[PDB]
Amino acid sequence: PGFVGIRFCQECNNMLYPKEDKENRILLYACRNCDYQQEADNSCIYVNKITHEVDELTQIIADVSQDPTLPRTEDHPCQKCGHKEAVFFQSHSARAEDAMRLYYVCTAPHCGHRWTE
Amino acid sequence: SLSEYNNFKSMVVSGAKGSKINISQVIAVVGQQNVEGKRIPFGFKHRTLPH
Amino acid sequence: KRHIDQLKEREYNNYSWQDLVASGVVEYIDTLEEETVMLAMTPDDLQEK
Amino acid sequence: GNDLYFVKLPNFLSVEPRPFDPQYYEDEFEEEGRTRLKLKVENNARIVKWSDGSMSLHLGNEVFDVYKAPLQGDHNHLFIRQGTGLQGQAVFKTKLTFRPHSTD
Ligand SMILES: [Zn+2]
Ligand SMILES: [Zn+2]
Repeated sequence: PGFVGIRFCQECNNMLYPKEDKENRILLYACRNCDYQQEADNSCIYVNKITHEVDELTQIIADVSQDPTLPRTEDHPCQKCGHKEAVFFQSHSARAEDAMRLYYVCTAPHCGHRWTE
Repeated sequence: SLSEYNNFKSMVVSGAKGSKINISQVIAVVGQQNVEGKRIPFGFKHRTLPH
Repeated sequence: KRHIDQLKEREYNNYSWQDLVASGVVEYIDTLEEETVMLAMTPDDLQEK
Repeated sequence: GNDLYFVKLPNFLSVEPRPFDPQYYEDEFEEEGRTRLKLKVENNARIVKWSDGSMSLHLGNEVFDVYKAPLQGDHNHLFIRQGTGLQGQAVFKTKLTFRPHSTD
């Protein structure tokens, strides 16, 4: 389903807007401040997840591993590097639909592995 | 477990002052503390106290 | 115990709270910084496990 | 012989880096002026060790009780770098770690 973000006009770094080519029947991108025509390569213009399932795992950051106020368990060894010590916590994201799932970060520098079980 | 001479029981079964819940809290356990009907909220970031 | 002994002999000589702060033993934690400290209550029971 | 004798005095008790000699001393300084002349007259030193373990400073009739704080934040290797050799021929006498703070 993808997620279409912003694209910028190379000539002035202003936001591009899509426009149908009514002669050759192709999708192009345009700028209101510049006569810059460039060809689209996605064919999708707008998307919106209404249920809005989103991967909290990705927004986890390896730096949380050093948080002193976080619970620690060697009962869940790291899946990547095998280091025993893991910090675990809940999603911490508001708008979480309905969940208490745990997310684990390895307590080893430069491993920085974040995983879910 | 309260004896017949227990003075909390004498004041509860008479109905003069107190309830069996007060005996429970004084002797056995106080219980859950709620604010706005829910358990204590996460006043700090994801925890109820720094401890 | 060095700090306790030196503090017990204060007012015989001038060892005081400011020395405890300067030596790096106590710290002035505030509410907005207290959100990231992990805080015990008694060293006799809450540091062993 | 080789023992730590490091002391850190404040601004108003700055002792002379050299022994007091009549050819190196001069009269330049005068409630306002009472703390000014005390810099170069009261400030050679004998750090007395007592039975309780603490020390004190004896630079005259007044005694300043000092504490030998063992601060492990400035582990400087104090040495007598006098210029005789290549560049500051430092003699390894004692590494300064404990700072004694004197006060009235
Ligand atoms: Zn443009
Ligand atoms: Zn790991």
